[PDB]
Amino acid sequence: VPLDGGRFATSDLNDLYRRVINRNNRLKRLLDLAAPDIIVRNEKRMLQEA
Amino acid sequence: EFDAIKIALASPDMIRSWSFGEVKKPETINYRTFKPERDGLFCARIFGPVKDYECLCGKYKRLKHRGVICEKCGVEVTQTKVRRER
Amino acid sequence: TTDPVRMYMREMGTVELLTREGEIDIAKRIEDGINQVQCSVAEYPEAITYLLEQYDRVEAEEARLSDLITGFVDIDPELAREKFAELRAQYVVTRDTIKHATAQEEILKLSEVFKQFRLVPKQFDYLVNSMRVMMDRVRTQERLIMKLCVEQCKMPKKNFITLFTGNETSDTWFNAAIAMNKPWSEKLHDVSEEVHRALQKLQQIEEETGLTIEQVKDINRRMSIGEAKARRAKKEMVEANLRLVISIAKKYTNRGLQFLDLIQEGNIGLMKAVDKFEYRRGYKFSTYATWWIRQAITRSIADQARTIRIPVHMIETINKLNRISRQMLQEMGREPTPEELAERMLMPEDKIRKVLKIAKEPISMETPIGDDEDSHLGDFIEDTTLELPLDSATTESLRAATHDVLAGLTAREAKVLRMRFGIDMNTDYTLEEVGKQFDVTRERIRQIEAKALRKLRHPSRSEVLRSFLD
Amino acid sequence: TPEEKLLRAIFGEKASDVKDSSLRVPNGVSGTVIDVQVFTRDGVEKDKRA
Ligand SMILES: CCC[C@@H](C)[C@H]1CC[C@H]2[C@@H]3[C@H](O)C[C@@H]4C[C@H](O)CC[C@]4(C)[C@H]3C[C@H](O)[C@]12C
Ligand SMILES: CCC[C@@H](C)[C@H]1CC[C@H]2[C@@H]3[C@H](O)C[C@@H]4C[C@H](O)CC[C@]4(C)[C@H]3C[C@H](O)[C@]12C
Ligand SMILES: [Zn+2]
Repeated sequence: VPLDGGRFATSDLNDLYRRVINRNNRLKRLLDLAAPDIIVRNEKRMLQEA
Repeated sequence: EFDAIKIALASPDMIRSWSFGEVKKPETINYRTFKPERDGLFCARIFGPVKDYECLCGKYKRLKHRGVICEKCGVEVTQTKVRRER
Repeated sequence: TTDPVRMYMREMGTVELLTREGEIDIAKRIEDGINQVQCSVAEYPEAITYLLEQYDRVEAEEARLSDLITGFVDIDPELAREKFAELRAQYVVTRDTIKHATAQEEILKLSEVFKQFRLVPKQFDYLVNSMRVMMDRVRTQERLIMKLCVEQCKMPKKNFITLFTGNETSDTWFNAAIAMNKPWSEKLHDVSEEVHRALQKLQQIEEETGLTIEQVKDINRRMSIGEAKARRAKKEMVEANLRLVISIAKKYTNRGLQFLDLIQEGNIGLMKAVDKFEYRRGYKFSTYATWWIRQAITRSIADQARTIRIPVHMIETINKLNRISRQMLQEMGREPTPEELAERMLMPEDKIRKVLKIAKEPISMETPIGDDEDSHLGDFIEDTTLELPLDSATTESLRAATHDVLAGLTAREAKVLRMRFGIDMNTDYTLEEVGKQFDVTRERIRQIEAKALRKLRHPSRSEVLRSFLD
Repeated sequence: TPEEKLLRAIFGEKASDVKDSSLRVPNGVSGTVIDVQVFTRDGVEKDKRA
């Protein structure tokens, strides 16, 4: 929602959701570079945490 | 209207049945125009229109077009309260 | 432990840092692998034709000369044009001389001269992908044939090795084998149509290639060896540079993006450097890597950090404004004002106002404002899209009043007014359509509408309606 | 709405194009004004009262 003075107020869920999408996207990207499995495993752990 | 409430696990197919579209980008709204983005968390094409009976572009703006999907936007022209249940 | 960062540190710390010679040998392995793959692909006469087609299409001014090709292994359009003409001449003289023993040397010379050229990474990737797609289609055909002739008929693999291998082109190894007096041969009859069509497609593809399919398999295997070697060399290079990347990531820790996200973005940047690094320039690897790593981390912060995404150029403008404001605060004294900041910068000073007006991060709706009954900021924000119940009651009352007033008037004028607006009907119409249903010539409808408006204008005919008016 | 149009056409009343967002004394309070002070931005006209 927009507050007075050109400043917004948001829910925490938005934040959390964004995290997921970001990491998820990165994973889909990383698998297209055939990256070394260490990096993909780290990204999957981060996605699970998100 | 009902007589019981049933709870259970949700299949991937059921979760896809609920949804009205896939959220692809992590964006929310524009920083200049303050309008929802194309596939962000706040998106008109997925979660419905942002004003009562009018597309996002502004082409259709009356209930004489109720229920039509805009050709240029994809935003259905309906009540904005539908953005609270999709 | 439970921290993902702890586990990443553990799994990363086990590999030792490469020395100068180590890095050099890894780089030379990469170069050797890519050279192997390049030579392997050079033996495909089906890509030179596509390159010629692209060159001709560009000669039709469909694109730039330079963009099509990243130069040659030698700078001016005249020399490139001469080399293209020579390539075309060699190609035509080799193709028109298939008639077998002598054509092989001509093809070898064509490949040798072609190897002097260099291709853009994107076009080379496209050619490799097309060749891989063709190989995949051929292999899928072969696997379908094997499945149809083995699982359905239990055909021994020895017979397939003896028959299919050697010719691979004609249909003899199947049609003639049908008469081997074996149960699999007799069972093949039901699946003979599918096998025949698959063999027809195989013959067509083999004719397209114009080379022995065994040579194709050998080329694919050598290319696979080169690809595996290149990927293993890259993987070996990556780890020491991972330990490098963690420090760059440290230097950006608290910027709204989590530590591990920064590390992962840095890891994509190290991978980008590796593939684009060279030992010829003789520049220690860390120097080349660090720039790409930092660039990737900065763009990641520009994209992911904010909830309301701000473009990169605007982010740069904001950061420059902050730097100049810091300098002016330290030097001038109290604080720079937008006018003073605009002067120190170079902008119309109305852009500076907008940049200062770009909203900071949104306030969380759970911020504990309440300080009583654990009330939060979200409990104080109202819903402004709702209609007050008095407004709805007034809307209904106005609807009733208008219904009554129109009922007061006669029928034809009542419906003319009703249809002229959307009263009680979803759709709206204008004079033209209204004339259609009342069999009128668009005049006597405007006159009727004016008459009805005049009549409703009359006092003591419409007073509650005037009351509804503010 | 399709009815406010009819009323406007009958009485020819026009639209506003500006709201009435003004400061007014909260209900139930009755005092006297003892002081008014105006703060204008550095680029504003400074009307007569200021
Ligand atoms: C400090 C005790 C809790 C609570 C009273 C504090 C904590 C943070 C404060 C908000 C933000 O700071 C700034 C916001 C935007 C404007 O700047 C002024 C309004 C704004 C919503 C503030 C209202 C209130 O003051 C808050 C909620
Ligand atoms: C404990 C009582 C605190 C109360 C005096 C003050 C302190 C900060 C004020 C809120 C903030 O301005 C943010 C919002 C601004 C918008 O206009 C909508 C109202 C909004 C929630 C404000 C209502 C109220 O005015 C608040 C809670
Ligand atoms: Zn539209």
